[PDB]
Amino acid sequence: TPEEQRAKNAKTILENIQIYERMCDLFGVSEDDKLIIENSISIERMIRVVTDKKVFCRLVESTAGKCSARLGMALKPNVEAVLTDVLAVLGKRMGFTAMFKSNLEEVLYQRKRNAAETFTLSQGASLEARFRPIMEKHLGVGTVVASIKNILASKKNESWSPLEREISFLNKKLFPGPMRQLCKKFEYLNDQEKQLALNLMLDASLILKPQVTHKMIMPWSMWLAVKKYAEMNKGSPSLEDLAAYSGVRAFMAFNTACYMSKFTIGKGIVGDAEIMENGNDKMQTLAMACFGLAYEDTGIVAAMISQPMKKRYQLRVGNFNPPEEGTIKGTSAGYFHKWAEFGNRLPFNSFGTGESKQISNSGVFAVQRPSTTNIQRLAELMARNTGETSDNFTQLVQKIREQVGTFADQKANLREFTGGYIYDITDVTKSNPKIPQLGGDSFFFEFTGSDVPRT
Amino acid sequence: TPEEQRAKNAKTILENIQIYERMCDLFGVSEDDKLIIENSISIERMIRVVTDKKYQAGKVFCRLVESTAGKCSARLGMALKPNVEAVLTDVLGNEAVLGKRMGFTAMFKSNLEEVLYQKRNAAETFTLSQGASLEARFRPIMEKHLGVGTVVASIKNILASKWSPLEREISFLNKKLFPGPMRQLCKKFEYLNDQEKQLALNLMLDASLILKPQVTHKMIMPWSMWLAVKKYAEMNKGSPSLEDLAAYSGVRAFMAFNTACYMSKFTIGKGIVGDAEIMENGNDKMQTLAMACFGLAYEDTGIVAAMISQPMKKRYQLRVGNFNPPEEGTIKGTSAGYFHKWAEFGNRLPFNSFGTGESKQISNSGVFAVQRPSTTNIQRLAELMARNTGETSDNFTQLVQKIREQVGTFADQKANLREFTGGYIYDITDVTKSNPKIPQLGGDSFFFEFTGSDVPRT
Amino acid sequence: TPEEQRAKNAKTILENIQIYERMCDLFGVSEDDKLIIENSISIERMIRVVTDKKYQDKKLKNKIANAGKVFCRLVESTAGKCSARLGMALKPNVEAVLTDVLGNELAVLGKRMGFTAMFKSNLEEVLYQRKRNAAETFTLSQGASLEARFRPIMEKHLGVGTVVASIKNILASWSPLEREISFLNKKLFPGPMRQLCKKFEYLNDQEKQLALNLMLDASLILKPQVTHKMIMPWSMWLAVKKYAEMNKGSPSLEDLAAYSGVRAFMAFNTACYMSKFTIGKGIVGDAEIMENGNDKMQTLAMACFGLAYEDTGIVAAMISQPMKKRYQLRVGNFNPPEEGTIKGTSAGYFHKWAEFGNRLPFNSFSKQISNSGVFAVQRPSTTNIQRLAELMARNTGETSDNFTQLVQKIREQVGTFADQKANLREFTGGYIYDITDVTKSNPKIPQLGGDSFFFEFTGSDVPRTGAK
Amino acid sequence: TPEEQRAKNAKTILENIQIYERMCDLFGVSEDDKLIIENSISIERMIRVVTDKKYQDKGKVFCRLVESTAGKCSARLGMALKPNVEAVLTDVLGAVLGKRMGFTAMFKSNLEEVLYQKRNAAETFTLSQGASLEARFRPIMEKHLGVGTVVASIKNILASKKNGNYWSPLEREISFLNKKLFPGPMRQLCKKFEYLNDQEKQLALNLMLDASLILKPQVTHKMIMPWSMWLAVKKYAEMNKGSPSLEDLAAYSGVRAFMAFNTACYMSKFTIGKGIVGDAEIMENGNDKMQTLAMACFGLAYEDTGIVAAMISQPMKKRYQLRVGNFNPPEEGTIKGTSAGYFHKWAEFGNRLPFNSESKQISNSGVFAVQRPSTTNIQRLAELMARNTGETSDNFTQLVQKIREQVGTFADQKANLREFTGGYIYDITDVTKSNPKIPQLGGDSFFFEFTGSDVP
Ligand SMILES: [Cl-]
Repeated sequence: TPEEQRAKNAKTILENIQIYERMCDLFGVSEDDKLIIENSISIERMIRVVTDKKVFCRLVESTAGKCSARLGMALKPNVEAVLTDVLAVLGKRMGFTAMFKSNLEEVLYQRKRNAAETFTLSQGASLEARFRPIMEKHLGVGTVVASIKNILASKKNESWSPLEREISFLNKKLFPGPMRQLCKKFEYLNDQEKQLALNLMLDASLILKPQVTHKMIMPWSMWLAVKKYAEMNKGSPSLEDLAAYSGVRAFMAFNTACYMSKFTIGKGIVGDAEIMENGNDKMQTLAMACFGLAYEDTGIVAAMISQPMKKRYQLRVGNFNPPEEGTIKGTSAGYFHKWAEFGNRLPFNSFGTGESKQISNSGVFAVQRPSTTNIQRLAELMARNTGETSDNFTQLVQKIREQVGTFADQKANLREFTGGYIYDITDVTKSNPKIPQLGGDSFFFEFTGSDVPRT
Repeated sequence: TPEEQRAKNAKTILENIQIYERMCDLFGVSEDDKLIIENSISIERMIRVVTDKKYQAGKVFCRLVESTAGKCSARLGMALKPNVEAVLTDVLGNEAVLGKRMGFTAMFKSNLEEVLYQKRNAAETFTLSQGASLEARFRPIMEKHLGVGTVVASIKNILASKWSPLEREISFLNKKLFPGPMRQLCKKFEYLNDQEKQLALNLMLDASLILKPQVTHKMIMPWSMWLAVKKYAEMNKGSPSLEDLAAYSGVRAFMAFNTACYMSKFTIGKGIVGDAEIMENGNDKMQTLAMACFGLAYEDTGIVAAMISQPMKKRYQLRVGNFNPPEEGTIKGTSAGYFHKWAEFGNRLPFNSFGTGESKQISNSGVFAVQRPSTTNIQRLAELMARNTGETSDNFTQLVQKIREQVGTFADQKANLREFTGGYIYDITDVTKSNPKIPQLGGDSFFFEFTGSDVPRT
Repeated sequence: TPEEQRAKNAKTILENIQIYERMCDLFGVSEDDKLIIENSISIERMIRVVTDKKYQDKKLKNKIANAGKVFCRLVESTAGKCSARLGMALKPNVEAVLTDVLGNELAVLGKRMGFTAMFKSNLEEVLYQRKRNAAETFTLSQGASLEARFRPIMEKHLGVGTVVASIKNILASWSPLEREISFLNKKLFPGPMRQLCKKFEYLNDQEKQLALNLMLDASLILKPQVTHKMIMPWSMWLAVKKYAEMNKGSPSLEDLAAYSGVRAFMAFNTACYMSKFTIGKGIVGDAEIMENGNDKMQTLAMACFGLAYEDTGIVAAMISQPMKKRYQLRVGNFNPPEEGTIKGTSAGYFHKWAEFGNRLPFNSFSKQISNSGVFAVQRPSTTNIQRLAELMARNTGETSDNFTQLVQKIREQVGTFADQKANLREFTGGYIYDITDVTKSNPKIPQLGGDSFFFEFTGSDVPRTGAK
Repeated sequence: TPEEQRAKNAKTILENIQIYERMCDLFGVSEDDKLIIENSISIERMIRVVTDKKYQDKGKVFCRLVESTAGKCSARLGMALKPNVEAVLTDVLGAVLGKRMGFTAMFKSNLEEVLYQKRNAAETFTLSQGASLEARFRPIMEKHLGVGTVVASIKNILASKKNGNYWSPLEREISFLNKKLFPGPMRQLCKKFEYLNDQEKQLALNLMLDASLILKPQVTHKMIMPWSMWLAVKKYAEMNKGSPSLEDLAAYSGVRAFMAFNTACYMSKFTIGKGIVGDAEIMENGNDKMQTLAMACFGLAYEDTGIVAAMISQPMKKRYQLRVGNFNPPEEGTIKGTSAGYFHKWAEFGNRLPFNSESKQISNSGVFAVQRPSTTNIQRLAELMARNTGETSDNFTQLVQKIREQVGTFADQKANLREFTGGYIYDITDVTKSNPKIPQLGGDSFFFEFTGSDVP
């Protein structure tokens, strides 16, 4: 039952709000300043540092109508004591905080062992090693490949080894076909053959899209803002009503959090330390971080938000650390006027209504007609159905190139997430599907003439 | 001679009408209720069950529709097994002939089941599974009507279960498949190992979804509808005779179907396939009937839409039941004149040209040094090279690759690929084919697409 | 020198006119009936039969006087009507006429009879589509009707299919095979097909058959180079001579003594002032339908220029009558009818002309195909993909490639040009010109489009043809 | 440091001007006539001939020069004894000489490329930058050489081994070719060149040469002018001191090079005579010769003509519409001044791989289940896989096949192919590059196209 899962989420969310508020108290954050997102980022960072098997924390304080950085200090036992009073499961909840931090850094910075152009496949790249197994489904192909490369580099200087676990993770994500067969021989390949297999599977995934799990992960501060709004506005949805990490209720949760949430505007953006931050640009950065939208088609995002969509280097945004001096600004409520489901399966597969199994016609009448076969679906079928087992490493490499080629040759007609639509935020029943008008540059990290000087 | 073949057909049709009427009497069906299609479906099935060696307690039971007024109800008819067999002997005599006539009833039933419902083949190959419902005993007789997926399923069953059955099915598959390495692989199929065999079948099956095979199509309607054709011809002097309409192809078949619908009947009840609480719609059942008789489930919906007298609906927009006798319902007449346009059957390779208006010229040889685009027909050239450049020293791995490349070559031309070039639709009154027409195609052509206008819980 | 070459052509044409007129006299053809094209076809055919010593030696072996009797079916005109007659002459008399005009040597006769055979082959191509080769390769069978003795002499005029057929006959039945392979190699589009020709003798019979059919199929897009000339019946050249003599103001015979270029079109138009053909009952296909003069005129025009396999849009833009597809034409076999009417040819049939494309069509009719960037300025790629592919066809051959590898590379070459089909252009730089524009000052491009196949079945076809 | 490097360039330019003026004096060229470009071409040629040890080892130096008598001009033979010329250069100069003469040879090669279009196929000639250079100058000017030129050098070496007529030279040339070629299997094939057999070597060279016509190689470009034009820069700068200095304009690339060319054109001179390459009876045109001069100094023969036309102040003409001679001193003719301000727009040189740049994002990773077309950039994906997915176990046949497919992939995408992404032309005053402009392209971009407006 959906309500069963929301009740479970509300329990976890209420625990996180309790931890956040009590930790803020322990570090001397006023009740009003608990709603500043910078403080949530810093508090969550401190918990992750302390709980990794006498504590200072950089924080924002509101003063004289402005904001200023202060260094909060607590006894390490008191931090642990607050956690004990409220509370594997801790790993998951902190795994999520790390994932939001990774998704924020993906928007802010493009950032080793993988080619620069594969960076849009590096979801979860900021996660520390301890959180990677827990958040495995959220990690991109590039992130797992980098971990595999790290293991291999560590070797050159148990029934389930870390490398074997990582390979199993990659196999599940990869587009079906010869890439999955190549994973099965990874242990039998030499070091150079391993490097080639990894870079080939990574390059091919830039068109043969992998399956990656997406959730709406926002800072604890914003969940606190949902709770306070729910208590203050009686006709409003409850926290359990909004205790969803996907679907329309997640968008309602984010928009509701934006009524009371706060962030800081200061001197210094990423790139130039002398340029002033802009409120709307920081709002867009916050929205993109909470939904992991850095690598998403900007046209899709632009069709759903209440402000003009901007490319990365047109945004005057800082690092979300507490500024030494600045102004506090409220988040914008109603930022998302349209919503959509997450695509957590292979993008070339169907999602929703457009999921019939008919991909061809068999003619009956001798009537001239065009061929109607869905070439994309046929190519996917043959990837799953016509695999040769006697293929060696060289042969698998070749069919991976050929698999990339057949979809590249079809690029103009390739469709991802067929049957998926955007819906108005009021349209919770999904009764009126809409299709965004896409076109033009869809890359968030494109350089433009409207970019910020020095950035 | 065309008339000789209609005369041959009329004799067979009249024998089937006799069998049907005598079986109905033996099972207590009123004369009016003989024209209910559900009763034809159930009687024909019972004949197949009785002649099936495994199951058909000395009495034979058959569920049937009975009309009380403009109302209908299901009843269980009963006859003795020897009496049912005696009727067949009386009409046909016993010494073959029965197999083919039951094969055709089985083919209609399969085509109806294909419309209503979409083991070893991948789900996406289901549009190549014409005749999939046929019991094993009827497949060799109806071989040309079977799709590539159905033959492959038979081959897979043979291989897993145990002038030869395998050679028969392989020979059948070779005739149907698009020319080229797939036929070469069929010829070497016996020399492959089990793993190679399974890959070859699935590869040839996937490729046929674009490299269309050749399948024979006929207009196969229930005996009751043929009875309706006879009754209308007898009742109306201006109507064509049964022998005039005794055709399974061509315009006369469409006229036979349209004429049968003057007097044929079906039932409207509560409960459709998918939702047991929704009421059936008469027009939706009519479309289902029309599609079943012509085997149109897997056909381009745009083609079908241009020939029928009602707006074309996708599968799950249809409020249609299983065509079994409902416990309670109303009787509805079939719609006469349902096909306002007709076409010939495409029983040959779709990528080949069809009928009048084709030719063997596929290129120009330039004479004058005048700038011109290339005019070569790439589709026809690819098919020519498929038939002309076959290598016998190619092993399994080489043939598999050439199959992928052949799929790739046609996938590259999709935008320019045409099937049944030179084939047109004609008005039902244009029996001479004097006014060829091209249907207005566009949009999704898949009968089984899910839509937003679908029936709740469907 | 153009004038020098026209002088040589005039001498040869005048020799052919003498032979024709003397054979006509020897076979009792009236002066008016010498201008009937049917009589020219039959007389030239009779010379080819008389000059075939294998066939004549066969008759000699298999009495002698009958072998010495030569019969020729001919047209006789009385007023405006015509009838068939059988002319007879003794073989020594026929040979003596050839010896008197052409001398004792009689390689001299081979080329001239090769050309007459080529016109006849080109007429049969228009009338009939054609089975050693697949039916769809018939548009590559230029010169298919030529007897074996004429094929080496007319080699450059032969299509890839015709040479392939000759090779297939040899296999089923310097060196004859090596000569034919060398002919094919020169005609074929450059690349792996030419490499395969060089290995043909080391292939077995099964590989030989596959290679031939593969090279033949690929040529339907990888167009071979074939030599084209304007070849007319001797009677039509006679008509040029008589018109030139009667009308001094008109261009001279040497002025019109060209087998290509605008002067060839002028020669054809000049021949049409006085040339004649027959209209009778019976067309190819139906023996009860009457021939139509305009349809037969189109057939004659197509035969003289070998246009059966040409893009009909090109041809339609150059002729003075609506262009008709094959099976819309009411035309007979050009043999003498038992009864019929005499019809004049139509003057001015060609109002536009063009040069012959005798080289690889994918070549142009400059050598820069790419740019090397100097300034860091955003630009589209400007490389000519068609010319690039052709260059790689000529330059990137692997020698050690075996039969199987070459077969694959031929398929890939077909595929590569098939992928470019929308942008492929043949005879780039070639244009049509008005018959008066002899300087080529006003180039024009035909508005092409629609079906370009002369042998298309249409709904407007003649009963029992395309509607059969 | 940019300004440090500009001062060093001024030192090199000033040394070259000295040599030119001293040789001019020794050969009797008047100061007015020192600015005639034909005299600079001839003096530089004579220096290369004098210093070439390969000719010497196999005693009077004669030089054909232009002499002006007011507006009119005439050819004259300057005369010096070889020891006299040899002594002057040793006195003037006292390794460095080779590079300066390599640059003079490069200008002459780029002039001949414009004027005139045997081991490489004719259609590969647009890959033959630096083809005229003598063997001694090719290693020094390696970065300036085209793929066809290096391949031709390799073919010559191989042919001398086969005939038996004669870092090894071949290894050096292969290393040169490797740095220029488009990344991927072509570079892999270069590294195995010594391990290929003779037939494979020939196939590899022609394949890499043909493929480079679409997979463009990397070639270094600099603005190389005759010494006379640098002398004209010095004279104008000193006489009009309010104008930029020589050291300010001592640049071989960037906007300063274009200004140096424009500044040199105030006082530079060339000859107009009767007789062009082609027909000896047709008169030379100043603007046609001016275009040839501009193209030579920037090596633009093989450049997109639309690109060039958008930057110059005169209508762009194709090669065979130009009435231009061989730039040797004519027997009789007229003197014409060069046109100042010929380039009203400028651009940076593309000395890197043209298909390289632009951000590094070439794909999207979907988040929302929303129907969308694939957005992946096929061109850049292919470039990435060329650089990332290289197999060392690939044999010759496999590398050849991947080269054909690499050519095929870019051919299939030609309509979307972009070269020099991010490069724009700028106004001659826009030294800040503040206002980018895009050339209005379309139509034939080939300088050597045959046209109906061509010269008999
Ligand atoms: Cl001429």
